[PDB]
Amino acid sequence: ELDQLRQEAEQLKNQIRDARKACADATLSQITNNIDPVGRIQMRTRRTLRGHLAKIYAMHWGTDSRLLVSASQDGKLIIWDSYTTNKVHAIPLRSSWVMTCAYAPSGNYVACGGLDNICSIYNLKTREGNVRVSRELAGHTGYLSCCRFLDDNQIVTSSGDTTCALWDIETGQQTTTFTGHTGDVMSLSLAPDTRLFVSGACDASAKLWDVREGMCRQTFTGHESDINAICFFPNGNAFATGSDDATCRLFDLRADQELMTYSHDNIICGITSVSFSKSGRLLLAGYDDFNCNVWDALKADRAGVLAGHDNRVSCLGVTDDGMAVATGSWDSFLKIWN
Amino acid sequence: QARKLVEQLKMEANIDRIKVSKAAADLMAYCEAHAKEDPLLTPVPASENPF
Amino acid sequence: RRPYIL
Amino acid sequence: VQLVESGGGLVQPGGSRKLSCSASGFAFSSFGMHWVRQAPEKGLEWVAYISSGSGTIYYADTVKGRFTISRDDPKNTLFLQMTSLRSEDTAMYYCVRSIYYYGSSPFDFWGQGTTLTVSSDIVMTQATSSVPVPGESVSISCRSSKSLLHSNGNTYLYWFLQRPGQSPQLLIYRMSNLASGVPDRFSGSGSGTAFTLTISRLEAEDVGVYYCMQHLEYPLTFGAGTKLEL
Amino acid sequence: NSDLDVNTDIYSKVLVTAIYLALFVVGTVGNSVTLFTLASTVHYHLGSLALSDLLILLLAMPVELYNFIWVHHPWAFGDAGCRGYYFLRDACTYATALNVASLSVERYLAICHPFKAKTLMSRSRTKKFISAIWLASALLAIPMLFTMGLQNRSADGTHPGGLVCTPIVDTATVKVVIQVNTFMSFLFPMLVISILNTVIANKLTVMQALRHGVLVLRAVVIAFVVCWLPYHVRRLMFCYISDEQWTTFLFDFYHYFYMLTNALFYASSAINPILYNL
Amino acid sequence: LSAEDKAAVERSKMIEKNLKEDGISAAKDVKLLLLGADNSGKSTIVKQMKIITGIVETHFTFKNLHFRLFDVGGQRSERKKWIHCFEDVTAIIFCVDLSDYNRMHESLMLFDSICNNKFFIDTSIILFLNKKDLFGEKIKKSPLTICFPEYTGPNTYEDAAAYIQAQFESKNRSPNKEIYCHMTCATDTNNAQVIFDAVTDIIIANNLRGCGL
Repeated sequence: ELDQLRQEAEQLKNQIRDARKACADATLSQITNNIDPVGRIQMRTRRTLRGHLAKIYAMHWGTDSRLLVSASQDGKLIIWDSYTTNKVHAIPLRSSWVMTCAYAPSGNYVACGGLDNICSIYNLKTREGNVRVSRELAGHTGYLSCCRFLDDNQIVTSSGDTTCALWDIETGQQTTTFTGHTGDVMSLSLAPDTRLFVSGACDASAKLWDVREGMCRQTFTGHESDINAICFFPNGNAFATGSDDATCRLFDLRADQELMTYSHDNIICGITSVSFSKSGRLLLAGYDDFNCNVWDALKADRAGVLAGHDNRVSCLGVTDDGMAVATGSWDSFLKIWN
Repeated sequence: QARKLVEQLKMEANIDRIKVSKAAADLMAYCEAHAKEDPLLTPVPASENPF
Repeated sequence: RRPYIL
Repeated sequence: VQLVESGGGLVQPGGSRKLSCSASGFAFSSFGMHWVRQAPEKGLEWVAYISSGSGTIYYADTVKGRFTISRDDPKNTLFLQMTSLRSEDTAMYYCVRSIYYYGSSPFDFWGQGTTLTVSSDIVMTQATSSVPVPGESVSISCRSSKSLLHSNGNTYLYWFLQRPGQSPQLLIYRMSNLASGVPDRFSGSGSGTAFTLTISRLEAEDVGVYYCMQHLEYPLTFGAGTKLEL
Repeated sequence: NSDLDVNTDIYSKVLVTAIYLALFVVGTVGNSVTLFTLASTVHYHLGSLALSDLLILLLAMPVELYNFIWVHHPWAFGDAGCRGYYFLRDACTYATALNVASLSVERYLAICHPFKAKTLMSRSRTKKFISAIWLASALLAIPMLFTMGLQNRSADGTHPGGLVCTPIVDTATVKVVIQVNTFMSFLFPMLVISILNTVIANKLTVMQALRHGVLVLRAVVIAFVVCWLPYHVRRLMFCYISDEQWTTFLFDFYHYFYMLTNALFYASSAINPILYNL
Repeated sequence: LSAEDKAAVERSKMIEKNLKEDGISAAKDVKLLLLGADNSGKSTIVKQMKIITGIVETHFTFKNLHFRLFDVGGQRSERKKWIHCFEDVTAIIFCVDLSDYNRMHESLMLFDSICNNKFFIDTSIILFLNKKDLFGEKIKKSPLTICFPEYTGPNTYEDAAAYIQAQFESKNRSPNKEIYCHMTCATDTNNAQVIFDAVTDIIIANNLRGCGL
């Protein structure tokens, strides 16, 4: 009986709502009320990486905090040495419709994907002196939005077919499939321990997934519109998501609800990327009003603004050591801030 | 059809939650503990900054 | 006798 | 990966000869190339270098004006044209590939050289010319006239091994980095002007002549060689 | 005493107070608005032309009013001031002409060869070309640094009021310098502008609002014919009329005609921002 | 700089040279976004079209130019999240089948959505009204009121075609956008000429707008 199932679902939703409300004894604003604000944070463009002849859609750091990878619609995946701005490798893509890129923690491989529905894994540390396509992971009936390496032989992808996948690169076959989203999944954030991750979708919801088991543990729904970016808090007990509602939100996995909203009346545009600082006190959000906002994660204040780009800020990253911030945009330029 | 949704909601309802105050205190403590190790909050001198 | 100004 | 040197043979003093190295199995155009010669009973001596794109060419002072290095990328060939040959040019010539980018491993592959018989610089010092030694730990020391620690943090010291009847192979690059294809028994350590190669649990096939080289600045200079023997 | 004094009608120079001030205000406002609004490659060229017009107007209006309209003698800005004035004025004239010519060439390339223009045009290339034309304009005014200077043309050897700044060479150099200036500032840009604007207009007339566009092109040619032809004519006269050919009527004319010619030349810069913006 | 640092700089410069060459080569192509309803004639728009699921990219070289058409029908997803990838296209080629009274009001809504999309406000549209012969033979029995109840007038070819074109052009509400209409049949072998002419006119208009004329 479908009516009974609908009523039971409504009852369970009400139970969860009441449980979450009972745990809201205090707000993050009250607890952190008596904390010294960060004041004004002025960061300057210490590097500007040039060479892409089109919009830059993705950008990832290496684990050495010196090498990064960038993906552009001109068919190029470029590896930059941030300190010297030198180009280490230029990878011509078989398809120029790239929407994501990832850097293996070891630095031996990079990942690429987009509207071709294939995650191409490229091997950098090879003899013969040239980067070659190690793998072409297929089996997504929709474009790839984000991809991340768990290790040199495991990769997690999110697709526009509402599904996430966990692949073994060597075999080339999906070892797990995560389903439950009703709209296309736009972002994907691996946990510090790489035991579970979070995926946000256009259904205005985020889901916490246990990588090993292959199931959704919790579902967070606060946004009015699509979630385009998700990032984990450094300790893995919270994460931040930015939506087209011109708002970012911080969710706590233990309280199973929302802790703080980051929005301003003078911001009415979408959020394309979010990232935390090493200590978790700064939340960097990239906007399509062509600038980035640096927020006090514990006070909802806007500590600073990064205004250097002439077009949409589409990708944003912070090094593992917390030293520099990389911003990419459709203006075809990357910038490093400190 | 909808049995999957009901089972998922049952799994998500039987979760052990903590008060928001405890989680906020935990985040605040983590931020304070690692504050000095965050270059963006506290700029390092030119001799230490690689950029 | 001519102009002096160009 | 394969480099096959050819040419050479017997020539009379004052003549000329062309050596040609054919490359296969790797993206030749993306590599710079070196000519390095070893005299019949002496160590390794760097002769010439031509970079990718043929943009930068360097010569050793003992050959400058007489040797010309060139490369034909579409045929994947490297040429060394020698004129005004002397008796000191008698040696085995090896062609070596080298690629330079952040985290690269230059001097990774050497070819089987060609025999040619004819009828300031940083000084690398090897403490000992021979060290008798299976299962034992060995330490080989090397000194330089100038500190090899550059302001960027890289120490440009390289350790090569030449086994009996074989071309040198790369063991360590930049004083600490173990080359791909080398067991973890080898280790490199030291400080400016004083460097050590540690071979732990020495075995057969670890026996040969060990060379330390500087890549801080041209011309590239080698040590006389330390020989481990059983 | 009256060696260099000309008794011209007060009302006609009173009229100058009415015309030069109006052109100064209008041109300054137009060029400033254009520059602020501007601040793909059209914007850089429009900014170049607007800056050239603003600079020439602002720099030349006060000196013109002082040393050329009312305070005729003695030249109050000394030899160095006069040399700077003339060099800057000539460089600005060259800059305006070359900006118009470059803009016309850009338009021809953009319209009549769209596919070549798509790849040939770039922001860096247009910046480099603008810098090159500015440098050429500056160079073309270098000769005037040597052909003009102060001189005391009093009846006696010395007189406080007998000093004026004029060409400091004989006809042999006046002819060459004025001919070169006339060619580089008017004739060559005249031909380029006229030919290319006429060709683009013909193509667009081959084919409702588009008609307006065609008009603009035609209008520009007229401007470079109307505002820059009379002025240069005066220069030629100053060189070609000999002492035996000058007459009192000619002496008074040259002054009134100078008033008219400079009025038209200043109007050129005051008007270009309006024509190119609308 | 050390020797290896200089070598790395030279490598970077060579990489930049190759990137510049590739960009110069690529800028010479014309990019077209091919849209329409299913079985609306997209696959046979140009008979010489060469194919080079996801995004189906076809290419053909006609009148000195290289044309790239990107068919996006395998992307059965939310367009609002990848449509902006085609913001820099020269034109949109919208294919419509006149004989299909069932697909209309899905093609019309799609045309309205694409025309009023914020990324394509100033992007021209080349409209193909295909199967004019089939529509002409079909209209003899059903006088177009099965699809357009508000229509009144002759149910012949000319007036009905004019009404359909009017319905499609009435959704353009932007001065900088033009809609080019060409009515084809299955036996027309001159669609490349139509696309070439439309693209030439669009480029000329955009250059005039850039020059301010």
